[PDB]
Amino acid sequence: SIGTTKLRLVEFSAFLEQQRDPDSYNKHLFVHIGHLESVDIRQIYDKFPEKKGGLKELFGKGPQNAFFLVKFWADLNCNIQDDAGAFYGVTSQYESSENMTVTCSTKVCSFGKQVVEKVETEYARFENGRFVYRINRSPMCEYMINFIHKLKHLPEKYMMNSVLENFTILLVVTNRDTQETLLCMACVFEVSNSEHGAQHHIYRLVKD
Amino acid sequence: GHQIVHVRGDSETDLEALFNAVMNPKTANVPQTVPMRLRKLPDSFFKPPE
Repeated sequence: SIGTTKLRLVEFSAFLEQQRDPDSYNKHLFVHIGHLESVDIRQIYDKFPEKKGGLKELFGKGPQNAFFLVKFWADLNCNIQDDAGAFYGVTSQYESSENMTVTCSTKVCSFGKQVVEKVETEYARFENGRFVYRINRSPMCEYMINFIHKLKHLPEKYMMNSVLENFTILLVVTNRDTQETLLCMACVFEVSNSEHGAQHHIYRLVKD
Repeated sequence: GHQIVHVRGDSETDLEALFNAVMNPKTANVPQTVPMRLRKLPDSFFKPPE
């Protein structure tokens, strides 16, 4: 039950596709949602940008039950083929009961500053009697792609986890016409050591 | 669907900054913060599910 009635994130997926040759296709998921405990949002204010339109400014600007914290264990165990063209992309699907203009902003934040902001505009599509906004194979920034490569060459995962300490992503979906916050998803990462695959905990953000 | 990406000028430098904060903390000159392990966070935050 992630998201409000205004807009509900049902699917999230960051992936690497590889085409070694015309007969060979490979897809690797780094993280995936869609295939609750609460956290005091003030504890994670020292990890996200709290300036104009910051995780703090938005908290009071819109509904508090639209704010979520996700801890990802990313799956980095993927053999990056050196002879194959590779698409690094992000597919996210949001389902709503109302038709509104939807703008999704994905910001990669290092320390307290967001290095890269990507703004995607989506429109309601009527499927199975509801309005669905879906971003299809959206390309990740060169920053994210380089970041994954730089992580890979680290010798140990505890080193990977250490650099991820100061890495966060803030995902804010907003009604463009009303500027109302529809969904806000604050993202924190370790590297999954699980053989089975990537894991993820979702927490509702609260204040006290 | 329009994907406009906003990049600040020192992205790749910062990317290195993210790393050599760990790989040589002294020659880093990076903001400092409380590690997540030491924050008031649920126990789950560091034990992945099964």
